[PDB]
Amino acid sequence: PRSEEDNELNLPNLAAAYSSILSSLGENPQRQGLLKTPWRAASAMQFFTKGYQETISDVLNDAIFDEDHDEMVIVKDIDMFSMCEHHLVPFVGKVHIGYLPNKQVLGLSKLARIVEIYSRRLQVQERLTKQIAVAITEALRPAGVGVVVEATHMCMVMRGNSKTVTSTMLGVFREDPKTREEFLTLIR
Amino acid sequence: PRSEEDNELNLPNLAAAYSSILSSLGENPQRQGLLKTPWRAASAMQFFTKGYQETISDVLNDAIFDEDHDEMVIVKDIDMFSMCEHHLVPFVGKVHIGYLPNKQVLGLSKLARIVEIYSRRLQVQERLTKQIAVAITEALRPAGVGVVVEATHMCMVMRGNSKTVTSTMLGVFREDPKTREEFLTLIR
Amino acid sequence: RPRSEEDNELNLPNLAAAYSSILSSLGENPQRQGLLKTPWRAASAMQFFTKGYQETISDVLNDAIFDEDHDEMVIVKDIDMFSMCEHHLVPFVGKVHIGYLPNKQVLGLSKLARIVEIYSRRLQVQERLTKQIAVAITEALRPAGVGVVVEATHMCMVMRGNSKTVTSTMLGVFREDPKTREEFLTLIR
Amino acid sequence: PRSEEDNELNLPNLAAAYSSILSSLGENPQRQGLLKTPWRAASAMQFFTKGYQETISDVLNDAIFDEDHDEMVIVKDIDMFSMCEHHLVPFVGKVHIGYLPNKQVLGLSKLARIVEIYSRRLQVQERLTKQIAVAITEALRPAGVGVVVEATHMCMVMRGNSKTVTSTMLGVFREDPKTREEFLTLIR
Amino acid sequence: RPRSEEDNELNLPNLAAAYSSILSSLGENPQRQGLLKTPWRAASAMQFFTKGYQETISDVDHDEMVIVKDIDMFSMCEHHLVPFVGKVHIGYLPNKQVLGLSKLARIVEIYSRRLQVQERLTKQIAVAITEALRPAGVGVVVEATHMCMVMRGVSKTVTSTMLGVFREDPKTREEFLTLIR
Amino acid sequence: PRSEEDNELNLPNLAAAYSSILSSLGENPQRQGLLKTPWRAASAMQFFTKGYQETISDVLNDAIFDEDHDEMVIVKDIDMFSMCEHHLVPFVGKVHIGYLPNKQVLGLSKLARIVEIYSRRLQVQERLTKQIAVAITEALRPAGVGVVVEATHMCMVMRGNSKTVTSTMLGVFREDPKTREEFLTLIR
Amino acid sequence: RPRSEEDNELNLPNLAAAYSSILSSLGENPQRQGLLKTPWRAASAMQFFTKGYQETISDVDHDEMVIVKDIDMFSMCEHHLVPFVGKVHIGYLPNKQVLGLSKLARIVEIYSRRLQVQERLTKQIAVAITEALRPAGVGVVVEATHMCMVMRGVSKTVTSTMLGVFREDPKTREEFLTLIR
Amino acid sequence: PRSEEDNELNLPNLAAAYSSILSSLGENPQRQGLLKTPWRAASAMQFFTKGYQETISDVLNDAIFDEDHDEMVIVKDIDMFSMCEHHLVPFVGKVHIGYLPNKQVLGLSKLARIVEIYSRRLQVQERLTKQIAVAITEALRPAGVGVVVEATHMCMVMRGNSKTVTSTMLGVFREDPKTREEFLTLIR
Amino acid sequence: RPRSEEDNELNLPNLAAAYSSILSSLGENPQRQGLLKTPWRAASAMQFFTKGYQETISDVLNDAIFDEDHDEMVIVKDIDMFSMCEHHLVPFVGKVHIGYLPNKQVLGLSKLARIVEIYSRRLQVQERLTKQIAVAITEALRPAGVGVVVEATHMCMVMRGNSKTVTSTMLGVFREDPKTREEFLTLIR
Amino acid sequence: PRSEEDNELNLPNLAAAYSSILSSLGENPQRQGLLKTPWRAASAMQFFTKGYQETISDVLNDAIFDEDHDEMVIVKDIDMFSMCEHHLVPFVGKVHIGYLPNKQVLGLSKLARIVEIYSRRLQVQERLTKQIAVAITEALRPAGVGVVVEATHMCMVMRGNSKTVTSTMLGVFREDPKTREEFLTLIR
Ligand SMILES: [Zn+2]
Ligand SMILES: [Zn+2]
Ligand SMILES: [Zn+2]
Ligand SMILES: [Zn+2]
Ligand SMILES: [Zn+2]
Ligand SMILES: [Zn+2]
Ligand SMILES: [Zn+2]
Ligand SMILES: [Zn+2]
Ligand SMILES: [Zn+2]
Ligand SMILES: [Zn+2]
Repeated sequence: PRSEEDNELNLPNLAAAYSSILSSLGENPQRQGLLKTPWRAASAMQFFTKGYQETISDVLNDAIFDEDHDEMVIVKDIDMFSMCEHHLVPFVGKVHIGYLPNKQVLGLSKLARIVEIYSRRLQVQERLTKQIAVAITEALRPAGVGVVVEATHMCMVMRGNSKTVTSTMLGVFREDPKTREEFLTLIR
Repeated sequence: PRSEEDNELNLPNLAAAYSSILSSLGENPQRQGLLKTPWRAASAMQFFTKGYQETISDVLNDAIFDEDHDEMVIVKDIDMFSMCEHHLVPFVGKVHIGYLPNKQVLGLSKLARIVEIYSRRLQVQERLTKQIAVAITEALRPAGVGVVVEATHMCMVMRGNSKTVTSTMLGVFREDPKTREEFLTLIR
Repeated sequence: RPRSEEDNELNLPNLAAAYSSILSSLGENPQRQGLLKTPWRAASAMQFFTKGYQETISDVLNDAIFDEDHDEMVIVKDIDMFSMCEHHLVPFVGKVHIGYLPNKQVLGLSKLARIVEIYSRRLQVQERLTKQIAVAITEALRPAGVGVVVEATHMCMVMRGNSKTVTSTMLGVFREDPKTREEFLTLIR
Repeated sequence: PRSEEDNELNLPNLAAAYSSILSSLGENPQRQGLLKTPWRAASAMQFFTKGYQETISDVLNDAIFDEDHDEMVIVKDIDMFSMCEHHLVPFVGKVHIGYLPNKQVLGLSKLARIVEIYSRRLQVQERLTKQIAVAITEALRPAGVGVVVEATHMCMVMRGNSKTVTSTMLGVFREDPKTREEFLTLIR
Repeated sequence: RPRSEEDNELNLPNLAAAYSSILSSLGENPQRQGLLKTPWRAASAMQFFTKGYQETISDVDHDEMVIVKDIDMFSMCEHHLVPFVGKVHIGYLPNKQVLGLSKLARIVEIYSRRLQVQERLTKQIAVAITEALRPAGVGVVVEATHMCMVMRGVSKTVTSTMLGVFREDPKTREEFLTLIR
Repeated sequence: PRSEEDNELNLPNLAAAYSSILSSLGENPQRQGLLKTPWRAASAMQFFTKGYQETISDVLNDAIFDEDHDEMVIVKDIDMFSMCEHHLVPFVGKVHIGYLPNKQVLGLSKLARIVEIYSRRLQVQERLTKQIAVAITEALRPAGVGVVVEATHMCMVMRGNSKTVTSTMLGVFREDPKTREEFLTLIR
Repeated sequence: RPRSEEDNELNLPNLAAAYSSILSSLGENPQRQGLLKTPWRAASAMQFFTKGYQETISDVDHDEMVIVKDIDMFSMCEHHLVPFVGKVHIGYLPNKQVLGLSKLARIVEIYSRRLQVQERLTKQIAVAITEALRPAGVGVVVEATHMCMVMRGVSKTVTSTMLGVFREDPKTREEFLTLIR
Repeated sequence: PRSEEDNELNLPNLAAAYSSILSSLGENPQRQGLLKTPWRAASAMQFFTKGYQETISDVLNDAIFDEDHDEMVIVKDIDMFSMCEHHLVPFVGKVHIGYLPNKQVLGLSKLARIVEIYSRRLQVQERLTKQIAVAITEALRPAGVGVVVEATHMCMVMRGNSKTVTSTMLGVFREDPKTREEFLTLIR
Repeated sequence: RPRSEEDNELNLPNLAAAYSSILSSLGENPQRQGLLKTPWRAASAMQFFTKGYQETISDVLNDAIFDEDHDEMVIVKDIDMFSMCEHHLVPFVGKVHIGYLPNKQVLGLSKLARIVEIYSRRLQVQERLTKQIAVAITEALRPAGVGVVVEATHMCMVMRGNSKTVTSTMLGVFREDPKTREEFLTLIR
Repeated sequence: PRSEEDNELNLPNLAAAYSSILSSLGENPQRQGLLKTPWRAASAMQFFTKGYQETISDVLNDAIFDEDHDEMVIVKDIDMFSMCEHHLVPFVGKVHIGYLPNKQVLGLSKLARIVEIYSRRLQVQERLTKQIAVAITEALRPAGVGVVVEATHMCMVMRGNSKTVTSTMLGVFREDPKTREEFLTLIR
């Protein structure tokens, strides 16, 4: 994964590229709000991709056991902020996670941490959705997991708004349609 | 102003800077969705700053005369999409324009064209608001003009949403408070 | 003279002929199933959208009911309005909010709606339609004041990529007394 | 397809017909507001039918490939503006697209260009709905596609608002009712 | 004298006879199942809609503004005999005399259940409260949907009567109009 | 059907009956506000029952189109204004029509004319709902048709508000419950 | 036999006497201005809230599902004598017999204006409709806010009675529950 | 004030009166649902009037803070549940309190206890509003205080819904209209 | 044994002592005006937030009203719930939706609310609070089935940067019959 | 200010006190769910009061300069999460900031950092409101500043929701009532 040493070393390279963009756009990088912009844009881009620094394995250290709880757990409206890999323009929305545990439940804070690791990268919504559902499956080994991501893509909102919904259903969520209906009803 | 010849000439320079950013972020620019990204991001950035190509003077050729109309004209909820100059991150919202004419009214399409010229640039919301109000004042010479811009800045929404409202009041809109009250009530 | 049904009957084939020419000039086949009756359908639709030319404001004015001892503000809000943009021939639809302070003369609700219909069903500019409604009421009732607010969505710019246009005409006490104007704008919300 | 040479050549024909329409309606085409109307209404009509200039095959040449993703992708609330072919009066609304890919996904911007090519023509809502569904099927070869179009027809809004809903279901969207239920729930 | 139950009994066959004539004049068959009891049902409905004629208003340091908003109102248009329904918002500044909430609602019912003009219904309620309490001021706002124009293709008519301090002090009027929202 | 000759001949009869009603209610028909009421009420009642003048048979010509579409078409929120046949008091609301065509479609304006023909009469909501559904079935011969009418009855709103919903399901709408579920979901 | 106006006249002083005792037992002064007429006013209000006892239900190819939703309901909790207000949604599939809208509302009024349990009020209305029309099925849904627990710090209690085809056919029940939304 | 000893002693008296009410209404007090009702109603009525047990004077200690703030403090949407003194029927709603302090502030919990003391009694909304405003004035000696109570009276909602708004303005709230406007705007 | 008022009186100074230590460990001055009574105020607030320990589910169960001939679903939705996160000692507030199909035994509305209060006023995990409410109702009424849905906002993650947590326990016919479960989830909306 | 060395040193003290609180409340600190709670509640409390670690002077070193802009800037709906200093229970809401600059504007991210430094401390809403207003005044030296804070206090939400509104007006916001009216209208 990416490190703080890498970030320190690559910051002047990113600032050099951002200053070249300011020049190529027909702007004077030696003006009022454009003086510190090569560095500010570089630091913003490093923050938007800080998920590369994290590994899902080290975060996973919280699979708390449940006593006789064979019931569906849902965490809806988790704020998600990601970067489109095709155009390098943000896409912002919400993630709705649902699962049927098998003696192990994940902490609420840790569920939102999985969303953060994957969303803070150059992404495609379809991949971010599957990554979140696969991490949960591998962390808890549940009966099933359902992930629904609804986001507004700026790369087409700035072009002339429409929401993109992607859903990954695994285990009992994809096989039992009565379980899937319950999940989709409860996330409303 | 910027030209299509300039855009053709600077596109490979922008693509060279975007590919360097992909490399500096810890990504392989020779992969699936990252192959055409240096060019796609460069073309998106040229589109987001296409207002530099336009001049407010050539657009201004539509000051249609009015017969005995000394009444307030408002065009509210004009979609506005701009780029923050400090971080190079979008900021998206609406512009509400209002004016009291002096024998000359501007076409609705031309009012939204003023918003487009100024918004499609590296901006500060405060400047974009004043630029829109000054262009209208210089185009129509009215009794007064009021511009209210409400936008969501991604450079702070991606950091953890809050709307930023900036308002420029000129002429009778800044002097007569009864006129200003009417405008702010009608834009709701 | 206003437009008549005899004029409409006589000009319908001329409008259909022009619409058939438009279909061809746009690169369409006017002989295809869906376009066969279109020159006539578009012509009849355009005649309906401009039927306000057939009406006269003076002849609609016939019953100004004498509700004397009424020195209080009357408002008719959310009157549906459908008009045609005179610059591009594209619709613009919205609502008209009318308000007035009578001078021992009130106008019937149906007659206020007929004023909106006469002026809106024409090739218009929102600013003119607003003033025309306001002036018609002033001339019909001779009130203390009248306020007209028109909020409409112009398709000629919504089809180009979405913004309400608000125009307001204040006459008499509505124009002069700001406390009267504040009451009107609050009540139309 | 229609070209810019065709548009330049047919503009005076359209302006001549529009001038005739102003006269046939009982208007004075020499009055201030109507002077440039034959040309303005001609250029507006050319813009409303600019989809004739575009070809679907040339636009559909950029389909992204994603493996192990047999999950439903939805793009809802896509703004749509079309022309009624029976009366030449607009009909505006939203398009909701949904599909189950077969190792091939379409870019969000390209989905919006399919809606634009077909909607910017003299249409019937039923045809526009099928055209979009077919364009997606041809571009991706997916398991199934669903298109729902909700529009307000100015023909029966200017006559005294009622929404018209048309839906085209293809492949697994048509056959599996559990897939169709999920799509219709998610577009709400 | 106000209308009585003796008059309602005596005039019911007259109203039923007129409604029988209306069904025929409209091109309907008054002998069909759904129209058989209609001359009597319409007559009794019209008597109920105008039952306010039977009633008489004469029968029906804590000085702070009192407001009773969203009082349901159902009246009949006197020009076309078509209903108009809405809400009444009443406000007043007392002078050591307040009115019961049920009695304020009875004033609205007495005047609304008659052949009306919205402007008159608004003034009649404001005058009744002024005469009952002798307050510093009273404000009445009526917002109604007239079916005689909604059935013709079109939403709300607002009429307001301001008396006393409500009419004179604009700061009092602003407070009232803000609070009824 | 009723004619304009009949309306001219019966207007004084209706005015005579309305004048008698004013007297029977204890009003003075000579007062300013009631003088023209016998004629105004008579003309209003003739307008509310103008559907008697129209014939359903004279509406099918130059209305039925040919689609080649087996997909569901819905026209929701059609404003409906009718008169209660029991008390002669209005009942106003919305009609939602849906159908699965069989190589025959119906123009949107003609669907609205079916609602107007039947609603502008002395009605019972149950009958108005069935009459619309039968008219569409006879005009198009479709796979199925569904009609839902939701109206507020003034004859009980004036007595102390409550919406009445009546639904007629024919063909595949009546038999296939999965089709009926889709229709009822889409009209929301 | 049902309650009569003779019983309302005879029992009013008994109820007023009991309400006089309640004011004193609560620690109030029944002679203060606001409480003077309260023993009689509370007694008459309680008689009105239970006026359904006076009424008797026995007195009060177009076979498609008919629904009357959002019928206003105002009842009294029989456990604590505290009101509970809400809405009744009625639905039925007729068998060549339909009921007038006003008569459906009168069924709700007869049973709601009594000392009730929501579960019973729901079943009584469903049974009355079944006995009046003999339909294919009937569905009654009552959603009410109980003041006896809202005044204690807490929003809606939903009770549903499904009879005939509404109980048996789940596709019919789904349609009804969808349409009442 | 009323005590727990008084409540214990008067509970059988209230139960006796409630049993008499059940009989006077034509009910059988021996039926299952009514058996414990004389005691349940008695305990409910004692709870609804528990404000008699409290004293306003015993609430000011360990409650008044010292701020050095001359800015307006507002506590809106305080749930209020009271009993009509004319009919013994509840009236429920919200209290909105506002004040301009004079070097003396009041704890949020103690403001809510003032509302509870006065509301839990046989009341008239006008009195409850003034009693709260006077209690705050006497506790803090502020520049001004404003109390707005909006409640639904069941004694008229059960008769056929309508909100009653009462407002008491004291000090600068009564005198300065610009202060009163700010308060009424902020409580919305 | 459950917690008592004698226990609360005895442990209040111990809780106040611990809270005073927390103020110091956080870098605050416990002698400043606003913090003087805080060790006692926080201690009393924490005792109130955990007052459910003082209650017993068996003793609250005393009136299972015999509403026989009721083979229909009873729902009590939007019951306000306020609880304490056992992991971080931070509140989590929301609503509880309860539903059940009785077997000639119904529970009073007030008693259903008392079950929610007993379990919620403790150091909890939403999953446990949901199952505890469900099991208490099953044991009190022996019904055909019971459904409990709890939707709450956890401050321990809203204060960290905003998401509702929904937990549902389905027992008996609610768990087995999917048509019953669909009806319950539709009616709680 | 507080440091990371202080946090490391005081964590076992806080954990020891939290372990004592679990015992004093009648809980078994050895049960699964409570085992790591002394440390988790200690770290949560340290996060809720991390504003003590920050200094306002070090953050306020980046104020942008804009000339000829004497127009009002507003940042509304800034999420705020604070701790009640009387009971140590959270209070969450929104901050609405407004100001009239004097050739000096503050970055949107820096306005949000002022809210964070002061809100992440044991507070009283009245103080937090004044602190933010003062921090802006000191950083920009503007014509005037307005701060409105709306929060829900868990002290009186867990006890039986009412919002608390506090407003601090400085400079022209305090003196000119027409400026104050505009600000309060725009934050709605
Ligand atoms: Zn993109
Ligand atoms: Zn920025
Ligand atoms: Zn135009
Ligand atoms: Zn058409
Ligand atoms: Zn009328
Ligand atoms: Zn009727
Ligand atoms: Zn009760
Ligand atoms: Zn009362
Ligand atoms: Zn936690
Ligand atoms: Zn507190």
